[PDB]
Amino acid sequence: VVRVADTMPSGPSNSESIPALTAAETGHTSQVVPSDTIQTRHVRNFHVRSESSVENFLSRSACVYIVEYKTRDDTPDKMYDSWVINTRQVAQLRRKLEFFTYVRFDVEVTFVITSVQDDSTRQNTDTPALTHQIMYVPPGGPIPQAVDDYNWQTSTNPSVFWTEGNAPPRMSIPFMSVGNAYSNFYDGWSHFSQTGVYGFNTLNNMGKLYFRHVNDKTISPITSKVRIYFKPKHVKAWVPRPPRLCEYTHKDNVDFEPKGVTTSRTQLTISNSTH
Amino acid sequence: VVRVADTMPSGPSNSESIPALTAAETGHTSQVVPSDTIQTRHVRNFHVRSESSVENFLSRSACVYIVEYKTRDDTPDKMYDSWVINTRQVAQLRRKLEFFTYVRFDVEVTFVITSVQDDSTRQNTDTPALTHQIMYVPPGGPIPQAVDDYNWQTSTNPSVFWTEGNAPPRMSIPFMSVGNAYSNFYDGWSHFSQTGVYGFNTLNNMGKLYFRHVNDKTISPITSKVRIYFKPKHVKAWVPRPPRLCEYTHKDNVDFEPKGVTTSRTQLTISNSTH
Amino acid sequence: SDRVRSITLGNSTITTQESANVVVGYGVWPDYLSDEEATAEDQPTQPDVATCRFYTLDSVSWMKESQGWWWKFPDALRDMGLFGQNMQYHYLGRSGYTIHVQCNASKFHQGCLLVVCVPEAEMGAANINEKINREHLSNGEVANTFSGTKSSNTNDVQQAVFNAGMGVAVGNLTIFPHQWINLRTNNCATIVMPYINSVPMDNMFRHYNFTLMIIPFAKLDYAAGSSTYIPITVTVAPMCAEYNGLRLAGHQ
Amino acid sequence: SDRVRSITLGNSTITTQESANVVVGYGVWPDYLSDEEATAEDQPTQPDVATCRFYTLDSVSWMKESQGWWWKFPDALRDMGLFGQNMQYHYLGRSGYTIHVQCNASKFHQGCLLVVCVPEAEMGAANINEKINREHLSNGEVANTFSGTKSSNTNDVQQAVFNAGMGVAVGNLTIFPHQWINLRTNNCATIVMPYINSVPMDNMFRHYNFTLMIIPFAKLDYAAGSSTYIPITVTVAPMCAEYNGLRLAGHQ
Amino acid sequence: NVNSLEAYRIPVHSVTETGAQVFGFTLQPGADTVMERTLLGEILNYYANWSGSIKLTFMYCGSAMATGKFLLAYSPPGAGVPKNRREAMLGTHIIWDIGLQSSCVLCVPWISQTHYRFVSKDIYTDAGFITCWYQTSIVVPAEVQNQSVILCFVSACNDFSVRLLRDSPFVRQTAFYQ
Amino acid sequence: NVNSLEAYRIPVHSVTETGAQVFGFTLQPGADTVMERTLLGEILNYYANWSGSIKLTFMYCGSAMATGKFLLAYSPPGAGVPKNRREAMLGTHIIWDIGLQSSCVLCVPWISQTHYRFVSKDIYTDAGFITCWYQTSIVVPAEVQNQSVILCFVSACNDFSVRLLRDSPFVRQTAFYQ
Amino acid sequence: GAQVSTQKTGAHEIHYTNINYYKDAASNSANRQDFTQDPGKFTEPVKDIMVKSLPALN
Amino acid sequence: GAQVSTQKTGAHEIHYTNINYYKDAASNSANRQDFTQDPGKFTEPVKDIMVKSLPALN
Ligand SMILES: CCCCCCCCCCCCC/C=C/[C@H](O)[C@H](N)CO
Ligand SMILES: CCCCCCCCCCCCC/C=C/[C@H](O)[C@H](N)CO
Repeated sequence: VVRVADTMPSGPSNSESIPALTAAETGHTSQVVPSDTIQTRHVRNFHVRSESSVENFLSRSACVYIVEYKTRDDTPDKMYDSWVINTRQVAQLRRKLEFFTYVRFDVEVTFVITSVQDDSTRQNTDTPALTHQIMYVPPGGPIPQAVDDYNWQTSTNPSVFWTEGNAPPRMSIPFMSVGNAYSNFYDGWSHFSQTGVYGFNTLNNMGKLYFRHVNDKTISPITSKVRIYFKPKHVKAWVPRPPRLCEYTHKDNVDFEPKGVTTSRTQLTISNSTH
Repeated sequence: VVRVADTMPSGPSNSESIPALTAAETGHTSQVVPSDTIQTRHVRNFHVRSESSVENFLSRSACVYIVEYKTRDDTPDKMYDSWVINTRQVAQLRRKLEFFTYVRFDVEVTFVITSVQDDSTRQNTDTPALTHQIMYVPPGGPIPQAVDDYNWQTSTNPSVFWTEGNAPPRMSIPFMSVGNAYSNFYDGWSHFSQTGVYGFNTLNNMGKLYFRHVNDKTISPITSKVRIYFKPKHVKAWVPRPPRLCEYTHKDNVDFEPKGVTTSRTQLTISNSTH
Repeated sequence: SDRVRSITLGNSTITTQESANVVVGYGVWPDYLSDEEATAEDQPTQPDVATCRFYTLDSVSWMKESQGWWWKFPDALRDMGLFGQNMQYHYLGRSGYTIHVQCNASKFHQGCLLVVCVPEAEMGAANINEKINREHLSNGEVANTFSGTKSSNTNDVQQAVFNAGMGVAVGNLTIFPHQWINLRTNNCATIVMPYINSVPMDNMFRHYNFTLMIIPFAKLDYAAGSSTYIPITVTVAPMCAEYNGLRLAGHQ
Repeated sequence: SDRVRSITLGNSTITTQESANVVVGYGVWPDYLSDEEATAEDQPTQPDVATCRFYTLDSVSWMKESQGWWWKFPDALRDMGLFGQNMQYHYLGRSGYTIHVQCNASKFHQGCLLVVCVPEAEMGAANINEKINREHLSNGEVANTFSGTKSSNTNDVQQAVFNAGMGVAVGNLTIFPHQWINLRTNNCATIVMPYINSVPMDNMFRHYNFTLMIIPFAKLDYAAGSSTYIPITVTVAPMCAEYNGLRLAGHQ
Repeated sequence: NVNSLEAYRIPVHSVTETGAQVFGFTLQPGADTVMERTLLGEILNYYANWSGSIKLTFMYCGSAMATGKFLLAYSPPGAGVPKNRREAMLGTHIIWDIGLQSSCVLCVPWISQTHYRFVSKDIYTDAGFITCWYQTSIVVPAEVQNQSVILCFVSACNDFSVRLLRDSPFVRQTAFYQ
Repeated sequence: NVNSLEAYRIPVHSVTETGAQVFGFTLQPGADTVMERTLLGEILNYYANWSGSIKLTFMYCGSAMATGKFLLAYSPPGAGVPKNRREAMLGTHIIWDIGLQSSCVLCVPWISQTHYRFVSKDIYTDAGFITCWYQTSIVVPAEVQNQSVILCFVSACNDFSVRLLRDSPFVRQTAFYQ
Repeated sequence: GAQVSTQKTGAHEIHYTNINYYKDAASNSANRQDFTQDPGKFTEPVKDIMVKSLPALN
Repeated sequence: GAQVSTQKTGAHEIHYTNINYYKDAASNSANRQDFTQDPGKFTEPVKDIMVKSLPALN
């Protein structure tokens, strides 16, 4: 229970006190209250800065990527799909995270899996309930190269199984950084001779997910599309920075085209005219 | 709450103390701390040897065998399947268990059952939900020889029934050895005249599982494939031993082909060159 | 009055007479690394007089049509004495700073500078899918220059003042520790900057800790007889510098 | 027994197993300069981990006909890390030392070295009214060599073992802090050497503080099957090094 | 002027008579195009209701030998826009003298029917007009430039609030960021 | 040499001048091919992050009448590899004398940016170079063999840790074990 | 092992119950009741603070 | 019949609740909070122990 500050009453004044005259050249934001310039009354103010905290602002589930894979194909690479894990391919969650330079949060991951029967000649089937497998590979593990590969056993890797029609699968993930905060921006190189790649692509290194159908080759193609929802919780955030004006281009760099600073007015003084 | 050891500060030294000179010929590992050779500062170290304990290392569910059986066939032996119970047919759980010679643990068993409609002319059916039966036979019990055999009644034997679409079936199993620990290796014979079989195949004797479809002959073949996941919990482990270098060959012996000790370098001294 | 300020760090002293105040970071003054936040195990190196002292960078000339300048700062002090040598012989470095910028005029000149100290100023490229060479992000003590329009050079930063090379609004760039050099009241701008990074120590070549930016909002302007050449001189002093992991000289 | 000795200075450790003892100077252990004996007025620089550590010089081969070797020692550590860099950037230096010399053999080899640490070893010339070049008094970590007879080279030291390059009797050269490397009992020779000079601090390029000398009295000798190559390896560590008067790099 | 740094400079100079208008905008932190892309406009554009006072700080970036005066008026709505300095001095205003202290603060008071406005535009919660007028001209001596530049600032007071989360109207992507 | 027991023997002998390199490898317990299959390399290959110090013990397996000296240097990265004994003695080193006590311990100090490295190879967490040099030669008497053998050991100190489980990169099966 | 704390209610006119069920701290719910702040490091980030009535750059 | 114990949290900055529901000890959860050790039987496995500063084989 922390309220905002009340407005205290004031009266007429004539003295050498000057709250309105300041100097912003010291990098100092003036602490001028409205009871310093005009005559105000006493207002008991009951507003709470509640839904503006860093916890309430970021803790919302957000779609980060769409993953598509099928259940029977000629080519085996279209029967499973993978995704190198980053939060920088959807601009909403990325632009919400790029208010700060360093962040520290636990993650809550929820998958939403939907199935669509593809167009074929033999659509009149009776298919039992599909079961999907979502295997997480920590950085360095073995990579499956088919749906029938023996790396899908999950002897050590975390996994989750979902039968069609239930609630979405949900698990929590602790703070996984090797440093003390997830560096949203990294101004530096990868090699000590200042060559290689420039940006935050060196410090990503979070692992990658794998998706397949546990069932075998069916007699009709079905396209599965699973959506990943991240929810940052237990949040700490440091050293803020201005939001991005320009539209993004890629996931691995920060590059852009120059955009105008704001929308034009075509005049500079207001009037009671067509404004 | 048990931390690792801190690093204590040190200064310059000149005396007849020699912590770096030792003799490893006594089978003794030197207890040399970095504050005995070089000048170190005071570091309050907060690391915890938590996820390296024998409980946290082995308590992960691991696929041990794949069991395949159908729902209608010409031959009755392909409508049910059985498996003599051992942990030595998948190399990951076997190589994790072969760090120690004797182990003592409770087991947590989880079955993952998936069904695939086989290819036929009459695939356009409307099949109700399959129900599977997993019957465990303790060593010495009667053996079913058909899907319609009267040994499937489970009057004394443990069993589990699973309807399609639910969560995977899970049960716990206590420590079942007739000795005081599961002998991972047994250096000895079976007969007192030192003939018979050589190895751990004498002390396996754990029983065997049986799998069938509770439903009767359907009008379309469906191939069921159930995967067994063991989870060793409540773990005690004794007398460690080096991990295996060579690739395994069989389940019942320990035999191998000789493998090189490590990967070659083709030089012996490093340099700043193409290394 | 409080407009006179004097700073002594080592064997170098700055006396100013029309200063404003001193911005100290995010309230934190630079201090050494404690034993609770320490990661490495060996004894650090604390020179404290041969290192913590003011180094004077190159003076840059401010015409009526100048647009801005930037310096990367663990890297602009590469060849400045024993700070640069101790950077070259160690692996882990950790320091705070004190950035003092001189620019003088008369009571007949007008103009206004903005001195920002931007942590992790990861800059964009001129061409979108192109790699930036290291000679354009930093050049040592020689400043790089913003441009007024959309620059499209090869292997270069996108140099436009209304995006600051980073893709944001340049008016919103005052969230960082900043001062103004207003030519009717100011003469100088002192910024004390502590160590801000995600790790307790870091290598001082592979990483760029922050970026000083001097951008003139109100353009320089004068009459037909006043002095034309107006320099801008930047002086920096590391604070609480310590070093870890001694090995041979180089960076590769 | 007391034959095992261990020395830790910084991040470098020497463990020996057939040592003899440690000669410490003229009884004085190296310490910092007090405020009563101090002359300059500004703060010194005390690195103490990046400087005070063992540096390994070149190994020299000892045949049956070898005569001797010498190294000048504020100058043989010119290009040894941050000691050499802190020598190049400062004007006044002051340090003690610890000289450890390794030479090993078996129980079938015989011989005897004399490790002397000679302060102010002002050496003679080969030609009497001639100037000596600096490449012959010192060469850095590469050793100069005595000769058995009267050497008469150009611009060179008079290299005769029975005068040690200084004009005295070489048998009387044991007044300085010395040890012997006798190959039937010894393996190494540790000499702790404090700062000995007429002034409290001195420049470390224009002056030579002392001179290590290794002269074999009993010649190396072995049978027809023993190992021929026998190296001699010298390792030195500055102690209580501090520095004064920081300026630009150079020596002229 | 938005594709340069000139969009921040408010032109001001010596006038002919007196009493002209300098600049002007509407008090909409999050819908008005002037303070749309400001930091207060960004953070208020991630919200839907707002409440509390607003500081406006004006820094004069001219020469040390020049003087001048200005009238910084706030007018709550209900009437139209004040069309001269006589109609502007009937509202919440302040006379600012340019001297040693180089910046003034117009602290816009919270004057509202309800407790919260809307960040987007509607007729019901309209907030008013920020306007600026010449009190006296800019008198400058000889050999000094006449035209100078005012800079403007905005922030929130200690009684400020935001209530309802929504997505920003600025984020516009079409495909992914491969 | 891996298909024999000769892979453990470090050849060492009497040299011509001095100051040559004996052996060398990179400090990667779990990615370097030298200490890949060691017990520390196996247990670290069931993990993904590691932290703490490392002991290296060297046993001299020569004759009782032979003497010698060696320089056991550790060099943190940032520069390259030390190319002579002069560049190697600028790092963490120790001079080892061969006598009655037959084995020395080089205790590699934990010197790192972060708290944990990676077990697999990456450019960001590189750890350094273990190198070994001739201080003085091996002097041996007559009728004694000249070429001898050094054995090497590795273990962890009391401040050592591992964090993230994963599967070992060594297990490779194709079918079942019938 | 239960904890009782107040709910988010309005002014001028509660006590829910929470029990943690998992062995890790990363499974707990979000901490959506920390309403404290300190803008003394963003506003007023200077040495030799100003007294709001004095000319302050006097 | 409940038991309260601390959770696995980090340093420098809990109390879950567990109730056993089955009649056997083989149904209980894994004991993943025993962090103790003793390497005195693998390292230092000798008679007449060594004092780390003496030559020890003196
Ligand atoms: C199958 C069970 C495990 C599910 C694994 C899925 C996600 C694994 C990674 C957890 C979330 C990390 C996402 C990235 C966090 C930070 O936002 C980024 N480093 C950038 O800030
Ligand atoms: C149907 C309900 C009961 C399920 C029965 C399935 C498993 C029965 C055996 C329990 C697990 C024993 C597995 C072997 C344990 C040891 O690892 C091996 N002896 C080798 O170490």
